Amino acid sequence: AEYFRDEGRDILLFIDNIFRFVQAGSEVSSLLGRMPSQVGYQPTLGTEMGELQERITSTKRGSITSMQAVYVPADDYTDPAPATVFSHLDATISLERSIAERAIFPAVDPLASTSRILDPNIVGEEHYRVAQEVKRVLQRYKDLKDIIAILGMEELSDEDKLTVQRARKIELFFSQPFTVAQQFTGRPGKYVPVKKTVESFARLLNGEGDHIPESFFYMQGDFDDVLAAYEA
Amino acid sequence: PIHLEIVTAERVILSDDVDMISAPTKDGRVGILPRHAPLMTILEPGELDIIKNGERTPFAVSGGFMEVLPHRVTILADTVERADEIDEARAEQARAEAEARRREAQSERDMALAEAKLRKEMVRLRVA
Amino acid sequence: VAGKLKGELAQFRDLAAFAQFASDLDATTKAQIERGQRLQELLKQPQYQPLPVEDQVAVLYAATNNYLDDVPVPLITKWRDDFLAFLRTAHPEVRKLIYDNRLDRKFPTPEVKEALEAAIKEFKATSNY
Amino acid sequence: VAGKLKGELAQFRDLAAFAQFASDLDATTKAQIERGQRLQELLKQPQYQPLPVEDQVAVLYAATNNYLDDVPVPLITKWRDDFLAFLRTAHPEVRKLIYDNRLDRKFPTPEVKEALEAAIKEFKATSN
Amino acid sequence: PSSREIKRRIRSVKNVAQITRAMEMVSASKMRRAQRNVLATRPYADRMREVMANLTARVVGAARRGTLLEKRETVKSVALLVVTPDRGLCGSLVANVLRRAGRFITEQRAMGRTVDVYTFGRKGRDFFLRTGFAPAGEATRLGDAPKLEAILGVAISAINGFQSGKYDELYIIYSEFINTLVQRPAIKQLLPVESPDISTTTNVDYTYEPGEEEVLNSILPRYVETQIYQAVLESIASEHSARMVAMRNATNNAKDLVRDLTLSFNKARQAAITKEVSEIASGAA
Repeated sequence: AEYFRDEGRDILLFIDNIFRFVQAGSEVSSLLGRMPSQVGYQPTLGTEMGELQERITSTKRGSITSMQAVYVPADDYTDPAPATVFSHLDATISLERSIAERAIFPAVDPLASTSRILDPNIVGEEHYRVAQEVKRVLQRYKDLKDIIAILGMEELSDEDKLTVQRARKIELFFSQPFTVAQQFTGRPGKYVPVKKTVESFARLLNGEGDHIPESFFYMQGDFDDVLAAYEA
Repeated sequence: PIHLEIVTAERVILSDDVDMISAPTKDGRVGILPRHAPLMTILEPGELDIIKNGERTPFAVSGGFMEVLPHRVTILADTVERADEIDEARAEQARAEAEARRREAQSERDMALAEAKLRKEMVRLRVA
Repeated sequence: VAGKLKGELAQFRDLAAFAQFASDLDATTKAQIERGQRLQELLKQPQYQPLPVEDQVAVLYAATNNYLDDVPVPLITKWRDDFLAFLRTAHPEVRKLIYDNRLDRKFPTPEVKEALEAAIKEFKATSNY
Repeated sequence: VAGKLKGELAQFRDLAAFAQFASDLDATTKAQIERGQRLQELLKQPQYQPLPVEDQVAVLYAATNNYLDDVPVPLITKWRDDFLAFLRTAHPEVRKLIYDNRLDRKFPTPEVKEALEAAIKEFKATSN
Repeated sequence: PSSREIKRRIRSVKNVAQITRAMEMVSASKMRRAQRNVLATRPYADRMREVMANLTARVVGAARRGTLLEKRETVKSVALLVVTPDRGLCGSLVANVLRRAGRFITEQRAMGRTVDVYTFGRKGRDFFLRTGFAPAGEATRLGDAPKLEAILGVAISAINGFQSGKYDELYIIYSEFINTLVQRPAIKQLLPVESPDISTTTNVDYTYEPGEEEVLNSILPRYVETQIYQAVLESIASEHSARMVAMRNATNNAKDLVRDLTLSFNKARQAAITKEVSEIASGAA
């Protein structure tokens, strides 16, 4: 990848299960006779994880963005392996099985997926405001999920039923029609910049789009496309 | 030609319209036609004759506090039973309805709740 | 066939907490709970009794469709054994038909559909549980 | 004397949560809870105050023959201490009688059952 | 804390959470049906409410304001009705209603009025037996859908006591269903002191065949019994709602404790692995 980075190009590096890189390092250290470290991991865990994932930077000439799948040993994120990986991470995307039961489109759990760069100073004030509002609405729906399951839609008061419906629509609007896909659904590919996404979700949160029913948000893509779909 | 409300504390059995109704008042049986003058009365054990479009259905009433008005008539009866045809839907009423209440609604459900209260208590003090 | 089985078993695993309270529950929740119990009892199998794919798919088509509802839970295994004996002896034709077109993309074709439905209905009418 | 003690204590230990915040128990579970609490309080002993064999035999005989049931829970240590003091002073002959025939196969001899139950009754009537 | 005791603890609290969630679901269904029963009882209650308002509008003279309608002077004995859950897990509801009953007894004894207790539900019965008051009237094992015939054993006794001069006033303490989440104890007067409602203002003139006094003496007891039945059904609904809230809180607390115990278990697991590998490395060297 560094050849193309040195050529000035932007490169995306995908590493499948960086934890397997960590485990290979642990096995090599064990075979070399080195003393173990804190779960039996290599003593050179930080240095090995720094040799990698530190050439992955944005230089003046080019940049290597990366995306590393991470297998957390059991459910222990504090495990030296995912801990040293998190020491080197700038964003996290959390694919969850429950949403994966029906959403085979990107099943990113918006509440469990975070990003360091999502701050007003970098992505702007508008993007931060919209993202925080979306997360607030989805958190409200997550809190009221148990109430909906137990009581129903009727006990849930005014000014929150609107937010629950809006959260359903917005969790449905995290679908994207892809240029390339598995089991291609036929929908035309769409590439939505951040500038379009921020305003689209802002308008979805601004009352517009309350008319179209929730089920017709499958792979729509843009708020202008939302209006076009409502027109038909 | 008037709406009669057969009201019991447990439930409202009928709020329909009735051609003619006979009140088994304490002093003696009375009949009520739609434009009756205002009246209050104490019913007795007997037959409540809901005569609706020619069909007299005798409803067993053990007590009543019937209120009559020119526009409406209403009885507040302690106990009202069909006591007319096919008994009281004994197919389920007083049978499946009774069992579903004494057993399903009372016995087995309370047994399950006691089981859950228990299993709580035990596995709560297994934490210690 | 088994997609609906997987979905229903997932729903039953979600609702497994309410199983002891099956009496006091919504109608749909009750239907889901007893459906899942029927499926779980169906997946129970003896030792050294593997089932050919035709038998498995016929049984799971009966289960996914609302055909075992009248069967009480503790008799689902006997229902399955009796039904498979019935198909083995009474109706070998439907078993051979199911095996022949197991690879069709639209597997529930009208021919196998009606043959299997007729066999299941005949078994249910002949037997009592 | 100690077989009944061990069995009752085991039953009480099995019945743990019910004693401490289950309030819907009959006087069959609660009876075992009470008796087990009696016996457990009986085992509470100070330091540097050993009890010879006849003393423990007498105390456990009183506890396991229902002679201690009416005593409230917190006062059982004092009841044991007072019964021992009564036994040192009021009747040393019963202590000698217990100690002489502690080795016979059938310990509750009528000579021993008498003059021990008698002492227990005397202490129960005289005190409280 | 040996990475195996914590595992057992985690399993235990997970079982607690499952049981508590199931209790919350069944309590929700219970509240649904209890609310349905309250609404189905509402027509009798309100019809008799305006009937009583109309009747007491006509009966305005003190001489004929006798039997149950009399506003007695020099109150000497007071009876209070308490409705409580038959089972626990209701949270602060039982404690709240019993605190209200105890303080009300305190003021009623402060003014010199001897107090007698009439209790529905095993919790109030047990509490008042333990504190000293013998239950004058005891009724337990009332289902979630009690019949009015089940309350007669206490209501008729209270009304007869009031008629015989035994009690100079009557009260009920019940758990009002303000919201699905918020419930407070409430106090109500059982001596009628009816409201000059629009019905009382209504001047529709009536005819009383058995007699005005007889109709009055026959309807006041039934009106009081209807009020008590309304209070009991309200208390049943509030019981189920309070149990729902208590079990939701307990499930959330159990989930939080499962999270904390999982953190502790993971720490213990890592410590155990570190200890064993350190020992093995020391033994190899």
